[PDB]
Amino acid sequence: ASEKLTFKTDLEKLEREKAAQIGVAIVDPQGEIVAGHRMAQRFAMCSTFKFPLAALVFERIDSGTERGDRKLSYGPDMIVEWSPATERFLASGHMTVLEAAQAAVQLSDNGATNLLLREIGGPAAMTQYFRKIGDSVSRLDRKEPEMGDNTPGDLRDTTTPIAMARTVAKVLYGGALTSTSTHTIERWLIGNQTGDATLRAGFPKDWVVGEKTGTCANGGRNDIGFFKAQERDYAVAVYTTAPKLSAVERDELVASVGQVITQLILS
Repeated sequence: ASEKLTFKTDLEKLEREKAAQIGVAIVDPQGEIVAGHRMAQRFAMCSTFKFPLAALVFERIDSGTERGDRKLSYGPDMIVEWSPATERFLASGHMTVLEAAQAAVQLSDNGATNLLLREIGGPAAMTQYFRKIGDSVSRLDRKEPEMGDNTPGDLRDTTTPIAMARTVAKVLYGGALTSTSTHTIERWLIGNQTGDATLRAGFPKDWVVGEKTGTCANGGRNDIGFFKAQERDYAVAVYTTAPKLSAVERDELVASVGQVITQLILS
């Protein structure tokens, strides 16, 4: 109880001093709440939804409705802001399902994300997957980049910290995917290339952590994933809104949230 008070108080100090809102949920492998803050406030998902998108892809591979080596052809029309891998593979004319999903997860490649959306049936199909795994809250309404517009008050393209943390737990620990697909997506999250300065920078160096970042217009900076501490597994979702901070300061904010989480877990 005193440790939960310290957690709440320390997040609220960051919120006040940074003029920010911090949504956090930490859950155990079964989705039981360890701690949280603003945990049922809706926040724009930004690129965090690309982890659930990859889970959907793996579920279709597991079920036989998709193949990982299927070649997805495209032209320059599919290049959107921040498409590093899609741009490199453009001359060849395609990316495979698995190349696109790995680029979506580990580089946050937006063109690769839209290529997968085209293949799985668009935002409506992403939202149906959330519902299938018991998430009645998360919703994808648009493709990249407009799904990240983060207009104040807009419920499109949002989740809550608690819904998303429980979705992470279901995918990683709840048997949603084969052991093969679960291990592959977990290793992708550990090897994510875009999270070195966000949540994992605030965790002890010996914790196994994997995560997916997001950045939205209007000050959105998010990080969702899993960590293993003291032989316990956790799923975590952090959504923040800090319109007046710089990009680097928002990275520091999420890392500070990681430190506050660490202090709770250690205590």
